[PDB]
Amino acid sequence: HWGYGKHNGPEHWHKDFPIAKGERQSPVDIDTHTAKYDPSLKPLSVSYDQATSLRILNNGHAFNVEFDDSQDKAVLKGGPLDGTYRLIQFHFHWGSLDGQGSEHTVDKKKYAAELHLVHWNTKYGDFGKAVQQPDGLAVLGIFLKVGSAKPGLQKVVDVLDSIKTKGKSADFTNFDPRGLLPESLDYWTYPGSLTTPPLLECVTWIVLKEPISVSSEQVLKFRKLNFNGEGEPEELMVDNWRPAQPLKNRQIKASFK
Ligand SMILES: NS(=O)(=O)[C@@H]1O[C@H](CO)[C@H](O)[C@H](O)[C@H]1O
Ligand SMILES: [Zn+2]
Repeated sequence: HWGYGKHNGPEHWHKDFPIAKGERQSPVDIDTHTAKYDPSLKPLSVSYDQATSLRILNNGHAFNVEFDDSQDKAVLKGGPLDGTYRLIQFHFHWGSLDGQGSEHTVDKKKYAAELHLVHWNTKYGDFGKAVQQPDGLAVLGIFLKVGSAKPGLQKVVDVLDSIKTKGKSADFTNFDPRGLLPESLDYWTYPGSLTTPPLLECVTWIVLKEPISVSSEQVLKFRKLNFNGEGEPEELMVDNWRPAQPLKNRQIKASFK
């Protein structure tokens, strides 16, 4: 099926998912000199105090840390968002080298990796219904650069050995996502889509200006994961990022000057 290889990568997705060449695809390059400061934007509210993590799974494309989204425990509000969005999972996109890995770029600059915290609009009842709506999801994107270690990320790094291959999952309770956030919540925002098939155009992207730092050792452990399932030939899980797409008829707004 779809993947990130030469024969099933991003360049091939449009054949099975024509929306890949749609009007509001992601990711995009954020040209800081074209983004418009919007003083009308409300303060961004990240309420992850009651976040309830459940499990970590290797899905063959990346690994997802899933949360219990049966109640308004961990939510995202404010900013360009109207209503309440519940956190359902987070995952990363990374490269084979430190100079690549992020999906969004800033003035064409690529970061080593990108964290995506996925939330769905509660007004729609469930995730499945939400992805069918133009304002169904809100994804918080955080860039990762190689430098000092990120304490809040080490817990995730410590369990990767237990989910090396596709299909593997491990218990991952009591994890605090607040430990993955940078100091500043300044951001850019624009209407976009999921960056992996089905590429649905249901996402309000909120990309933070300030990247978080992770150690070389931490990123290396991400690169030890496998795209393949147990027993199959090894294919290192690296470069699971989609390149920037045309901005077309869209404007990127900034929460800061
Ligand atoms: N990369 S992405 O747009 O957040 C994409 O979203 C999908 C729907 O939530 C799934 O979570 C994919 O795992 C994720 O990569
Ligand atoms: Zn993602």
